[PDB]
Amino acid sequence: VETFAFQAEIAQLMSLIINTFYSNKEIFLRELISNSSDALDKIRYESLTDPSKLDSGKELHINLIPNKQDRTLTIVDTGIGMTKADLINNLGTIAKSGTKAFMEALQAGADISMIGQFGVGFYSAYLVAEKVTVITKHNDDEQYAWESSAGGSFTVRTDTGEPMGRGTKVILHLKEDQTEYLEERRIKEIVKKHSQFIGYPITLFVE
Ligand SMILES: Nc1nc2c3c(F)cccc3nc(Cc3ccc4c(c3)OCO4)n2n1
Repeated sequence: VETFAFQAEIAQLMSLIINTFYSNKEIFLRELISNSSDALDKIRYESLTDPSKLDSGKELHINLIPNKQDRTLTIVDTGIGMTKADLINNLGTIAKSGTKAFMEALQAGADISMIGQFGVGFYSAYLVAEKVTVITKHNDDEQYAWESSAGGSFTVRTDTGEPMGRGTKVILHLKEDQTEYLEERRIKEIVKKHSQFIGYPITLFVE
């Protein structure tokens, strides 16, 4: 297990998301589905010039998996997936300029729901999750598990769980008072409201 410090700017973003009073938390789901859609567009596009990039799986989809026993909501996609370099360096680089833009917008009168427009919607997971684990596999790299409970650090390890083929699983370890996002009716409401035109099938698993 390797431990890394977030850049100060990303840490500050995560603290803002965790600390600001903001009742409209449900938007986290829209943001992670949008992230999945983006990742799926990428593999779909790349597969047009190189069909063998789909040898790791042809199905392009998003699954939403609630688990009351574990108190987790998992968003799974079969998108392009993330490399170790993404996890350690690249995502952070993109997040830095986005965080700065988002911060300035917020002071100008924007709200937290506009986070996605700045390319840092992933961190909205921390509206509802005390801990986020991300399992991811890109065609050019190994399966990795990224994990953070914020506090300024994240971990990366090689994953030895079930091999996933290709894509990303975002596992939300929900805060004690945010278990509404495990309820079938609540998840369906949120998807219908914010994600109804996503261009990939979204399957909400039942318990
Ligand atoms: N599902 C999914 N696939 C991608 C992704 C991807 F598949 C390729 C490149 C970048 C990506 N960025 C994100 C957003 C993201 C940002 C920061 C993160 C993260 C995911 O996981 C750990 O830190 N996602 N989310």
